[PDB]
Amino acid sequence: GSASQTVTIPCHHIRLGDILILQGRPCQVIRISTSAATGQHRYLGVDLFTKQLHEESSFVSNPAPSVVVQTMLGPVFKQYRVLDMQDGSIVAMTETGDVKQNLPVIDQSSLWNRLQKAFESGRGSVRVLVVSDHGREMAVDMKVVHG
Amino acid sequence: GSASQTVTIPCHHIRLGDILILQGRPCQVIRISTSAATGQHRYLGVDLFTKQLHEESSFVSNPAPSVVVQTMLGPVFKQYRVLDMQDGSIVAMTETGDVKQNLPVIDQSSLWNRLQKAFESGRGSVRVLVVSDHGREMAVDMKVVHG
Repeated sequence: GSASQTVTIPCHHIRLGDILILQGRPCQVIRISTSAATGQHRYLGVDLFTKQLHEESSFVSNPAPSVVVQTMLGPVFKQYRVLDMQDGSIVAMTETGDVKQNLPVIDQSSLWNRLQKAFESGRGSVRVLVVSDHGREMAVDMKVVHG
Repeated sequence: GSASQTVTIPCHHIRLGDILILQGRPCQVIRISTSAATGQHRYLGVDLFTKQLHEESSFVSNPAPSVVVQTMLGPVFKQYRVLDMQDGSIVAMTETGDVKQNLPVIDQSSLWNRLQKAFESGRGSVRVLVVSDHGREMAVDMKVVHG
């Protein structure tokens, strides 16, 4: 794994708790403040893998006249099926049938417990949302597909 | 004025109060719910110009494998300078020097009052954020530029 795919988010749609790419790292935002000198917004986040703190200021662009936008980068989440769960890791499958045997689950907002209860009442409708960071994947949220 | 420029917003970055394009109309979101049959998110908003209610469901796309994204459209805000204020309308100027003599200000969260107090303590640093809808422009927020 080299880099990863990113989406561009306008700063007015970013709130505490969102997941941003802060200096190449997937992070959960815990502070938002504003530079008095430049007006850029400044984002303090926790690294999802290493749990270290990082900060990054926003990018200001002038695409059209009278159009000023500030943006940050967000990660593209992948969506895997859950084939099972064994001691803090899961067996997942991608949309093309590629099996991942020991995919880890982050410890955040008791995701393991919500995932387990959803798995035991509807295996086929549960999905994990997965973040990639330089070859390493981790499940960071869950989702139940209706059909 | 024909259409307008739009940005694409991921549904996980949309919260109550955001401004979305709901069925071609600039709207303030007041409900978010989820379709049980499809899993699309459903957005109920108030028309910023006519104050009528509109609803629209999200667009589900499958760009890459294991990548599912839901999006809505947001308006691109323009940024005008304030040359003055006279009875509920302002004289604004665009970044290229085009003057707009009777630009209206929306009545929302007492924007006129915050704008007036900022104008009388720093005319040159105040900006209005402007929404366009089929030729009609309106100021919907304010901003103070540091430099």
